[PDB]
Amino acid sequence: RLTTLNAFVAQQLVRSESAALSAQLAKDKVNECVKAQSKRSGFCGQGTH
Amino acid sequence: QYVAGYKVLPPLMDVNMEAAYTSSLLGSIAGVGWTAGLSSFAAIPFAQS
Amino acid sequence: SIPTNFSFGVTQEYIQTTIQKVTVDCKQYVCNGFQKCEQLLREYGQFCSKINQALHGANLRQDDSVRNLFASVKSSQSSPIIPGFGGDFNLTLLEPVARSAIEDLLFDKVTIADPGYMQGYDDCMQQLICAQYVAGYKVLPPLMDVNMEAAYTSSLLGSIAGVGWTAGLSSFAAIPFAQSIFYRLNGVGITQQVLSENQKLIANKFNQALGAMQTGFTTTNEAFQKVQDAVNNNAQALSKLASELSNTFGAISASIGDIIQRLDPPEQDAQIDRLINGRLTTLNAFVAQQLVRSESAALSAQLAKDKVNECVKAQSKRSGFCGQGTH
Amino acid sequence: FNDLSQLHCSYESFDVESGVYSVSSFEAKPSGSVVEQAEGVECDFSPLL
Amino acid sequence: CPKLEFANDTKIASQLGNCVEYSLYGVSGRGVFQNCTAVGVRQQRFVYDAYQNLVGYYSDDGNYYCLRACVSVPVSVIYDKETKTHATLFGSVACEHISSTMSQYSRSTRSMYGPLQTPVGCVLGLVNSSLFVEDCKLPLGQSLCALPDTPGEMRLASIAFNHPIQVDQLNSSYFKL
Amino acid sequence: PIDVSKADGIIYPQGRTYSNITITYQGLFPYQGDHGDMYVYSAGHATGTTPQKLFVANYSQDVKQFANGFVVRIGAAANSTGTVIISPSTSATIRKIYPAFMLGSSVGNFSDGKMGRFFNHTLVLLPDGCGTLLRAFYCILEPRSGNHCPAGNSYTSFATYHTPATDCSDGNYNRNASLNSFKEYFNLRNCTFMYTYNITEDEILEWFGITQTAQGVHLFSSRYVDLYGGNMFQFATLPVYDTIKYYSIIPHSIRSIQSDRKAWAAFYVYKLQPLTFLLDFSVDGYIRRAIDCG
Ligand SMILES: *[C@@H]1O[C@H](CO)[C@@H](O[C@@H]2O[C@H](CO)[C@@H](O[C@@H]3O[C@H](CO[C@H]4O[C@H](CO)[C@@H](O)[C@H](O)[C@@H]4O)[C@@H](O)[C@H](O[C@H]4O[C@H](CO)[C@@H](O)[C@H](O)[C@@H]4O)[C@@H]3O)[C@H](O)[C@H]2NC(C)=O)[C@H](O)[C@H]1NC(C)=O
Ligand SMILES: *[C@@H]1O[C@H](CO)[C@@H](O[C@@H]2O[C@H](CO)[C@@H](O)[C@H](O)[C@H]2NC(C)=O)[C@H](O)[C@H]1NC(C)=O
Ligand SMILES: *[C@@H]1O[C@H](CO)[C@@H](O[C@@H]2O[C@H](CO)[C@@H](O)[C@H](O)[C@H]2NC(C)=O)[C@H](O)[C@H]1NC(C)=O
Ligand SMILES: *[C@@H]1O[C@H](CO[C@@H]2O[C@@H](C)[C@@H](O)[C@@H](O)[C@@H]2O)[C@@H](O)[C@H](O)[C@H]1NC(C)=O
Ligand SMILES: *[C@@H]1O[C@H](CO[C@@H]2O[C@@H](C)[C@@H](O)[C@@H](O)[C@@H]2O)[C@@H](O)[C@H](O)[C@H]1NC(C)=O
Ligand SMILES: *[C@@H]1O[C@H](CO)[C@@H](O)[C@H](O)[C@H]1NC(C)=O
Ligand SMILES: *[C@@H]1O[C@H](CO)[C@@H](O)[C@H](O)[C@H]1NC(C)=O
Ligand SMILES: *[C@@H]1O[C@H](CO)[C@@H](O)[C@H](O)[C@H]1NC(C)=O
Ligand SMILES: *[C@@H]1O[C@H](CO)[C@@H](O)[C@H](O)[C@H]1NC(C)=O
Repeated sequence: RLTTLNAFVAQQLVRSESAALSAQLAKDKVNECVKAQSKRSGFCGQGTH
Repeated sequence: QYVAGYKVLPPLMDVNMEAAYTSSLLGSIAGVGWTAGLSSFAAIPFAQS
Repeated sequence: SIPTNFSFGVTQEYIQTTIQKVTVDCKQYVCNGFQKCEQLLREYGQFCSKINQALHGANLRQDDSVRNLFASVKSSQSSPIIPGFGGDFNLTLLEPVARSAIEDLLFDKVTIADPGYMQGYDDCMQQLICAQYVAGYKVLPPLMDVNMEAAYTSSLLGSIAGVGWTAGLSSFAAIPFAQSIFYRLNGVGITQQVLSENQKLIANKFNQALGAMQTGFTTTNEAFQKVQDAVNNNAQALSKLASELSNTFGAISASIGDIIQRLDPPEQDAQIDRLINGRLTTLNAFVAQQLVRSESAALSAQLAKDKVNECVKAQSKRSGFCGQGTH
Repeated sequence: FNDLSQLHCSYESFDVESGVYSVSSFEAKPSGSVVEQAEGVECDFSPLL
Repeated sequence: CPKLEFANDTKIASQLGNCVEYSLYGVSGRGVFQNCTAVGVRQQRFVYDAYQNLVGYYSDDGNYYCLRACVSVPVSVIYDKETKTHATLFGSVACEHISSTMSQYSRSTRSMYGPLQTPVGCVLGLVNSSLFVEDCKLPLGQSLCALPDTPGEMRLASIAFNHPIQVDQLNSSYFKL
Repeated sequence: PIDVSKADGIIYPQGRTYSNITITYQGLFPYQGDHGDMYVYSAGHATGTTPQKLFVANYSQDVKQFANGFVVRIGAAANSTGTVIISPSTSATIRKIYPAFMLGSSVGNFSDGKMGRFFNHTLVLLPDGCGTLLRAFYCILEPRSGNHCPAGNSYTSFATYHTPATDCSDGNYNRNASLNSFKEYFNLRNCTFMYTYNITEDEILEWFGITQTAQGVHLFSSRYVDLYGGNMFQFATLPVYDTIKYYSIIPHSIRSIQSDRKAWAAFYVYKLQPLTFLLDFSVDGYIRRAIDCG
């Protein structure tokens, strides 16, 4: 049971770090091409955003 | 939620907080994205935006 | 809706670019210098070799990350920094006096133990500082001496007034800082008349805004908390190695010498073998943790390079990319 | 024979790349021993003798 | 525990400040003793840290002494390809240890050479140089680098700073572009 | 109730001390804030200068399991004054006292059927001579068959009669008067470790601890090592033969005079069980703060 719990802790920390980095990317997207009209090609929308 | 032993924590924000935030963003995106600089708010009707 | 009053908001950010370079002699830690222990370790063989490979590769890759970040951040042309820099704006707390004063206060207010770079051997003869050899593991110094960082920061501070006046980095425009901040504040939607008539009030606002963070170093600072968390992460990573010798992994003692001077040889062979297995498992887990931390440090170093290349040498127009409000 | 022999056998080859490499730290020889703590009272062997 | 004859071999003051293998009546280990102020409970006679490691001992002869470990030299090597050249570094330690008290396998010879003191410790196999290198390929530590030749030797140079192109700042209304 | 944060009654580690560190440690402790097992010592009846028939409780009729030993705080009273226990109309200055413990492994009934008779060897810890004497012996007792005697008629309990007017004079100390009081009710044989402990007397609260392990019966005290503090410390390991199952106390009374009855401190008893405690070891090695887990 302790080995199972330790593996659960490891995968939980990995998933939490991945989710935090993806949330930082989401914050960048929402203050980049949501509050304003971007000109970057395909950064957040296929075709001309 | 009890029989295994883990407790699923409640989310940090309410559904109503999510609704208020999304409403504020949907109100802002009509006006902000016409002239750069985030000091002034520019609530133009959506068609002219 | 249009604002009337305004201030200069200060935002403190921390990016961890590189964790502390650490290596450990495998059989020195695991065996602790006993001959029958070493003979009982030789059948595993290449395990120490492969963990040395992993640590050396991680250290060299972090060296490449440090060199890349500190070579890309180097400005092509800069200006010397003297007392009286910036004119009416009192940014002299960022003037070097070598190390800057804000870095002196930052290093003062965080718990740092130097790993005895001069006489750590003597610091164990007559004084973590001494526990680096109790289990036995090296702590490598960083890739460049503190004066190199001082030169890089001084060059970038001398060039930050001059790079951002025209697109393209071929020219250099080392303007006095007053006209620099006048044009930078004019470009973000301020008419030239009000800045031309109200230099003194905005200068005083700038001075109090910069002076507000001098006493601000406490728990309330997010970046100071992240600095403490990174230093504590390094400390607990070293303490994980420094504390596993107490564990026996089912043995009757924590000392290999006590085992070799205490027990019947055939049973102490099994005891030593279980010690070998436990210590090697701990080292393998530490290798995996070091690799994960190295990956995170490399990604954060890339992000730091992008951030210092976008909204330091130039005035970024992205809303809140690296600073809340209009940067 | 020497540290370079161990470094060659660590890479399982006769050719290694240049650079800095951690090698087995040696240990200084002990200079003696100390044997003293609270004793000086002899155990009872008179009914045995 | 048993007893032996002492005279002056097993006294703490006799072997003070040296690496000795202590056997204190059921406490066996190795370390260096040193004079310290009396800390802890006198009667228990054994002070420990949070890691169950002995910190010091209350002497019957005198009082509390500290003991840390039998600290010795950690060794790193630098080796160059295509030129069979190598040198040894002893980190964070002054040029104070020589070939007398060795362990492990053996050590190599360079040529027959003073031990160079450096901010990263004491280095054998190097020579001083008033040279500056901005493109170092063997990052030794801090701002120190190893430079080869093209049977030469191994040089120790300082990792310099690529000084940027300086420009002058004006206090007038004109500008230096 | 014991406040572990106030550092009241915490057994020290038996062989190793520490310094200035907050460390978790697996030891033997009582539970937090236990209200104890109050037994009080009161003087007997007195008319003028005549010590009359004594005045004691029913402590001897009840027995408890030894479990993992117990601690006793002494002078939980501390310099004070209070009402005379036998005569509530009078109040006197409280003076500390030490209790006597009867320790064994077998129970039975007395001649009259009163429960409390012990077979075989028993360990008796008897204080004597104004508290300066600490006799202790794992020896054999037999009852006596006289008047008010344990194997005889008109018997309710056995106690200690103590005349400080004849015992607590300067010097002399009546040459173990309380052991002769002990011999007034019992007969004593097959003895083991007679042990003497010269101590001084004061009015400062202290601690005694008793347990048994494979070494033997372990006795702990504050007195020798920590007078002015309150920390607990090993001092004796008596070589007992058998593991202890059961214990009781010996009631004590005082043959004082009527006009000069003196108040006596009531000790507290707390049982011991293994727990894990976080201890804040100070610089000097003493314990001044500790917290629990259970
Ligand atoms: C009932 O009656 C007796 C009779 O006097 C009282 O005894 C006195 O007890 C107090 C309490 O200890 C003595 O006061 C002194 O306190 C000093 C403070 O110690 C600090 O540091 C220690 C160590 O960490 C802590 O444990 C402690 O809590 C304090 O934080 C001590 O330094 C004193 O020890 C010194 O005493 C004298 C000088 O006072 C020296 O000659 C000694 O060598 C020693 O260094 C002492 O503990 C007081 O001294 C006692 N009186 C006498 C005459 O000795 C009882 O306290 C009283 N009961 C009460 C009042 O409740
Ligand atoms: C410029 O800023 C620096 C940094 O705060 C000032 O130096 C300190 O200022 C405080 C009060 O503002 C004084 O109490 C300290 O004694 C100053 N330090 C030293 C070493 O003197 C400096 O005064 C500021 N200068 C101006 C003109 O505003
Ligand atoms: C015992 O440990 C404490 C905890 O660190 C030490 O207290 C620190 O002492 C230094 C020096 O006076 C202060 O700068 C710190 O602020 C203190 N820390 C705290 C949390 O108060 C104490 O010095 C140690 N005692 C000894 C003798 O070393
Ligand atoms: C240690 O030596 C003491 C003599 O004075 C000391 O001098 C130096 C070495 C410092 O340690 C300083 O703090 C002292 O004042 C003796 O008084 C002391 O007993 C010695 N310690 C022992 C024998 O354990
Ligand atoms: C190697 O040379 C370094 C250069 O420093 C300068 O030159 C020497 C001769 C000294 O005068 C020194 O004070 C100067 O700053 C020295 O720093 C270094 O110590 C030299 N190496 C040794 C082993 O002496
Ligand atoms: C702006 O704010 C400052 C302090 O926050 C105040 O002293 C000043 O009077 C304000 N000015 C205006 C025009 O509101
Ligand atoms: C213990 O007591 C019982 C009951 O009186 C008796 O039968 C037995 O012989 C005693 N044993 C010893 C060793 O005293
Ligand atoms: C010791 O015990 C035995 C058994 O009960 C008894 O016969 C003997 O008299 C005792 N010894 C003494 C000195 O009383
Ligand atoms: C106890 O004190 C008395 C009085 O002087 C002395 O004769 C005796 O030897 C002492 N005993 C011990 C064990 O110290």
